[PDB]
Amino acid sequence: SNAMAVQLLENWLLKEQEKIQTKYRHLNHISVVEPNILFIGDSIVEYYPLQELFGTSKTIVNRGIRGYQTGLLLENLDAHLYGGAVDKIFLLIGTNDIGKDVPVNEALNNLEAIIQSVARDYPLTEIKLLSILPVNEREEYQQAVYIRSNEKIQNWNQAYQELASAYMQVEFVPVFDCLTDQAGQLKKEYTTDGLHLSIAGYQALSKSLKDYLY
Amino acid sequence: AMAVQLLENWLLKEQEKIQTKYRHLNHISVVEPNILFIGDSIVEYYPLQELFGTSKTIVNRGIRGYQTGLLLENLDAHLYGGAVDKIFLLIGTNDIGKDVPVNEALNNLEAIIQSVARDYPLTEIKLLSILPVNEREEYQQAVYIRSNEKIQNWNQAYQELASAYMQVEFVPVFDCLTDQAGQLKKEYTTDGLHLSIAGYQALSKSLKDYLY
Amino acid sequence: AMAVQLLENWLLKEQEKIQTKYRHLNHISVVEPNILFIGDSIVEYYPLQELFGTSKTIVNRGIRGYQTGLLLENLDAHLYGGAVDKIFLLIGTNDIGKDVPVNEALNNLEAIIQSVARDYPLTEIKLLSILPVNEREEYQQAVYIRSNEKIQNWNQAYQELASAYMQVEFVPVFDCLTDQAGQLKKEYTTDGLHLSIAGYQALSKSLKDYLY
Amino acid sequence: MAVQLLENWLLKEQEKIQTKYRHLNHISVVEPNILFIGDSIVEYYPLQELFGTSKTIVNRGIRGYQTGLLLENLDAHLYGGAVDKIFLLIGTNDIGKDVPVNEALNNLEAIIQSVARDYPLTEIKLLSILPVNEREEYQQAVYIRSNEKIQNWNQAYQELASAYMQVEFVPVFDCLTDQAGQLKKEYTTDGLHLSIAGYQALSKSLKDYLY
Ligand SMILES: [Mg+2]
Ligand SMILES: [Mg+2]
Ligand SMILES: [Mg+2]
Ligand SMILES: [Mg+2]
Ligand SMILES: [Mg+2]
Ligand SMILES: [Mg+2]
Ligand SMILES: [Mg+2]
Repeated sequence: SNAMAVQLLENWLLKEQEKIQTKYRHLNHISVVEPNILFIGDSIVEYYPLQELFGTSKTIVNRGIRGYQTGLLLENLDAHLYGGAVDKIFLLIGTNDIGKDVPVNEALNNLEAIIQSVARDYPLTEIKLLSILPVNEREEYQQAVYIRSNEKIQNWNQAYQELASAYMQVEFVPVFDCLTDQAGQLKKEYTTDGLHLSIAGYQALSKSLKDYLY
Repeated sequence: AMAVQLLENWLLKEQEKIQTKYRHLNHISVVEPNILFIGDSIVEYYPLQELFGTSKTIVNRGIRGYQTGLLLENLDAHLYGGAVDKIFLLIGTNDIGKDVPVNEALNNLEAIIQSVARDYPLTEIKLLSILPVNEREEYQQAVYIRSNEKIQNWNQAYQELASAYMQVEFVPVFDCLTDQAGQLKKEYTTDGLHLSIAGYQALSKSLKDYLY
Repeated sequence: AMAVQLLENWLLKEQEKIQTKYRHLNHISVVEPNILFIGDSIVEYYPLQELFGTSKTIVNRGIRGYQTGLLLENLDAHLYGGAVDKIFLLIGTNDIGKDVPVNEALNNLEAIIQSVARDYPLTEIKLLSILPVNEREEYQQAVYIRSNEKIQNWNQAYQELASAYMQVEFVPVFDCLTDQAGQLKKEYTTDGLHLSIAGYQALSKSLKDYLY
Repeated sequence: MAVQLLENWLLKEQEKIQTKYRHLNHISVVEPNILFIGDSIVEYYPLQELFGTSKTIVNRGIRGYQTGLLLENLDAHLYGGAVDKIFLLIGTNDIGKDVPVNEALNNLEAIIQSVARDYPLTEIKLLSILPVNEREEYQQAVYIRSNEKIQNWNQAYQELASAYMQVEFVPVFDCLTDQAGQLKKEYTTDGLHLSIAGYQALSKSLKDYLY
């Protein structure tokens, strides 16, 4: 690598995120569907084949953005919310806070502020706060997994669970264990690069989430 | 006796026609019901779109004159959709009006609940309290043998049934609709039994939070 | 004669009740109609939501047994909204059924069109052809004195009236509902006059280019 | 060479999407009524939020795609037992890479023939390639594409469509141009890709072909 190229790639990620935020802000106004469920979060959400794995009878709208962290979501929360009859918001975020060494208390405070902001504007809407998903710690996946570890992820998940217990409208959704193998790693078949999910991974995640859609 | 029997025949014919309509519509409908409203004439004549709006797709499967037995026997006509979040059920005032024994009506309702629990396992049933009537003499032609004392007793039984089933929530709306004398408000009714638009506005306001 | 008068009285009472319902709903509806459907029982009973969907807000202002004169007299009950794009009007089969003189019905329709042109100047009116009936003897109870010959003559008059008014388009749907004998298809009808769900599917398909 | 490795980036991202689609084709829980196939403009198209879900429309677009890549990997883009229509938007990257028009048309003809045998009751809607905006400010995305080229390719697409009863040419180019014949500024992000206003205008133009 090359530090000039480092900056410009960081710049590439920022401009892609800004482009997607702009896209969502305009769709929020002109969309022809009413979201029953909004899926909000990071790359795992953006790339989730929601239609093809959950079907179309329940309208689930994607408001995920690659590389997102809790602070970015809080700052731009308006891009991720619309509709007159939102039953539930599914929130999957934090793996990138871990990958950037964001203090857990800062991430939590960010999540708490998101919950409170949603309560004001969407008072009858439930939030399903997903466990951060496991990673695969095999050497071959070190490039995507980076400083994430399943011990850190499990510690954050304990904190998310405690945060959920403080709000009647928030339910913690334990999906971590559904995606692990017997060594407590994200299953090889469920991953492309140790962090992101394969289609088998998304299928397994969807099976674990289905009941929470109702 | 003879003309009254022919009127009962009329009603049955109309109900059968509506059941056919519904079976056919369920098959080719261009919408996915988020919520199904099922019940008797108070449901059939409910102006759902104009009082709740269309953010949620709320589909009407009500039938005038319906009773719990008729609904059970024809339950297939009243259910469709791939992701029904909620079924709102308002029925029983015609069971009372026809002197159907409460235990029969409650067994019919339990069977409905168990059927939906099996076939629509993640769907919630919102079991409404039967609505109050107005017992004043001027409304006797519609109200007939119904009384608010009977209705409240049946509502207690509905509440108890709902308590036995995870997917069922009893929705107490009776009290929203009464005047200080415990009668369906005169302004809320057309004939002492059916609702005026003001009655439907009051009912809608009471149901709004149960939609989520 | 006593009972025939009572049946007339029954219908009159129900129509008045629906007019009151609509006047009240017009006042407090939570939706802005993009399209109003106005007319007789074929409109009242039209499953608009489940056949057209809800991408546009389509509001039902039909009344069973309606005739052009009753609609004109009560036109206020059928119209509301701050930006109505289209009004679909299906009416006249009960004028024919009651032997209303054609010139009277056409004068009534012209008055309705002129009223809407004044009060809803940016709204398009879609004036549907009266639908065919089935003339087979099994359907004589509903069909009565209606005939496809009379209906087609009235439709020619409707087309002429529409041609005179800028914001009125005649919508020829009659031929979309007939079999090879020129009758309303048996599968399209419940009683020879009213539509089955298949008949409403065919009518909805033929209206789609005028709606969207 | 950084450009060699950017070419390599794109190829690897395309292969990853092909893998994803091939697996989805097997385990999808929906029966697509309409498949949208093509390049970046398709991948990034907000189909659900702009067309709604009265019909099940499935996205099988891939960024940077060209007619040859599509033909070689056509299996990744097709599935379902009841597909009413396929919408195909592709060619702007063939123009951008200076692929001979004859080569691109033979690839498209090969694609149409393959779909014909496997999906005989399915209509193919072959879209006109969309206009670009030729202003200098957009040159990083637009590159060697010109509206003159695009219109010439669209004439050829129209002729190819005329040779198959199952294929209808869908002329949307003119719906997206300004008075100078450029892609309208408010319809574009970078002179080539569409803004949401652009996708809404495209959707409005396509509605009569979808429903
Ligand atoms: Mg909680
Ligand atoms: Mg649960
Ligand atoms: Mg319960
Ligand atoms: Mg009072
Ligand atoms: Mg709920
Ligand atoms: Mg006159
Ligand atoms: Mg052709």
